[PDB]
Amino acid sequence: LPRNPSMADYEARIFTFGTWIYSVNKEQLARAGFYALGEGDKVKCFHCGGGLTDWKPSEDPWEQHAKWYPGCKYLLEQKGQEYINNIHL
Amino acid sequence: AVPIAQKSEPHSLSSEALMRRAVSLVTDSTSTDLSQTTYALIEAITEYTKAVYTLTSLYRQYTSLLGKMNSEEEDEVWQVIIGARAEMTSKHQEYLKLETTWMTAVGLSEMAAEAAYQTGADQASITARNHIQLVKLQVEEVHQLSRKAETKLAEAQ
Repeated sequence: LPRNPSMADYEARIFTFGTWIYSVNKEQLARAGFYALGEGDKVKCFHCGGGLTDWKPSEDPWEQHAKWYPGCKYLLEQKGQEYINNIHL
Repeated sequence: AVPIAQKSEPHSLSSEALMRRAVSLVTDSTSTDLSQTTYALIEAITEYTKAVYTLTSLYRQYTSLLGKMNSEEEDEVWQVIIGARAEMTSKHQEYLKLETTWMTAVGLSEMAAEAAYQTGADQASITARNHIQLVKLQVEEVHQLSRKAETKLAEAQ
């Protein structure tokens, strides 16, 4: 079960990046389950509650969710286990 | 046939006693936390919603004044939208925090209800089960009203 069911929707999550000043793409972040925390480039997954900061210019949000929070069930539901596993190699 | 009238074993496993009291203390503790957290969450969603439709009205007005305003005015209207945006964000943040907490309280209440059920305490089971039921109903409804407001803000953007 997600830690924040209210952010289970993509539109709900993307609405939080209305004023985003970073190069990391907000649609991709929202697609990877993240919503902005409203401070810096800090984002958090609506499901696993995992938070990420200090993004890099060209970074893959899904790659980072699998990297840091491999246990997120939203992540495997969307990317599958082989994807997460490949990231851990 | 008729049932066999009996009774002799005390049914005294220490585990049995511990389990029954545990079920009772926990069903009460979760009852308390569920009511308390559901109230706080609904209140935060209501306050967040206010911050949303306030910004929605600010936008509807600024839109209405498009052209009618001049340099300094358009700037002053915008500073107000900036401060309003920031308020809504802070209220949203607080609401998400409490939504997670309520999720835990609900989970913990369901655990207790299931335990009371397992141990045969149907009364405590049903009460908690009916309580969780109501609290879920009300929180979904307030969230839906909250979505309505969010959609209007978006439409006004």
